[PDB]
Amino acid sequence: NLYFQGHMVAIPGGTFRMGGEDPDAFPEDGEGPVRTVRLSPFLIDRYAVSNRQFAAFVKATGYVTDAERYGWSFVFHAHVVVPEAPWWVAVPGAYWKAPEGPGSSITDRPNHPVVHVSWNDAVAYATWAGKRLPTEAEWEMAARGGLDQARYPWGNELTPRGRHRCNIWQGTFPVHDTGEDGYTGTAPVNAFAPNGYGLYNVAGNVWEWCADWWSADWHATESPATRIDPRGPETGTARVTKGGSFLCHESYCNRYRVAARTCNTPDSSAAHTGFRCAADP
Ligand SMILES: [Ca+2]
Ligand SMILES: [Ca+2]
Repeated sequence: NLYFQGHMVAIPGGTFRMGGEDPDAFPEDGEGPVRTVRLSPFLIDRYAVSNRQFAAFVKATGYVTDAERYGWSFVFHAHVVVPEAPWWVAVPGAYWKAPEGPGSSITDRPNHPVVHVSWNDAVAYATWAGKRLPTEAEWEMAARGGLDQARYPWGNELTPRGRHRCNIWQGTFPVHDTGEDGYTGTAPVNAFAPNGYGLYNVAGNVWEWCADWWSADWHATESPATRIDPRGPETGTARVTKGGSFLCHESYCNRYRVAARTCNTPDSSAAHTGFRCAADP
């Protein structure tokens, strides 16, 4: 049975339907096919890793993030470019402690998700914590919270009863975020309601690094490797991220549905991407 341990939830072994058939999904994202996947029991963080947690890691180890080694990271234009996504600016000195670059800080965001962390940085933290990154299937089973093929962690309605359940964009992207959900940037890792397994902000807030190499179609075939504790392709060039972010909106990406997925190279980082850890029982 489901139980809690520290700030993690112990998800029992089980079977669920992964993926989606949203009619507007981008073919290259490989959200389909919908497929039945059986997982062994695992533990997963109920919260994405926070600024204060990452700061404790850096204080204990002296870890220097990829964004600090490169000297820049990606910041959203409005908080002071990639041709296909011109709202993303490469900002020298943007990093986890200064998420909008020079002049910014995290003093007023101690319990927000840490951002500007690459996949390498996430793995470094997880390893120091005695943990690991979730597989994409573990992430999605946990984020679905026991519901079968719902659009979002809590069901099919984005705002049940008109109440916000996650931190995404409202308004007109990218020129005006109305902040109707309470936040025009990240929110605390423990904001909004939990899902059915106790996880917070699986949808929205920040994209979350997973263990798997990205593919659009490795998982399309039916086989034990793709359906029983699937770990993704053996190689790749980008790692999977899940969940969507405070910037996501139906008018451009529509990537805050639980089946959604994207990827980034493992040394890359951005103001809307963090991670949560997992562990084996
Ligand atoms: Ca928001
Ligand atoms: Ca998320």
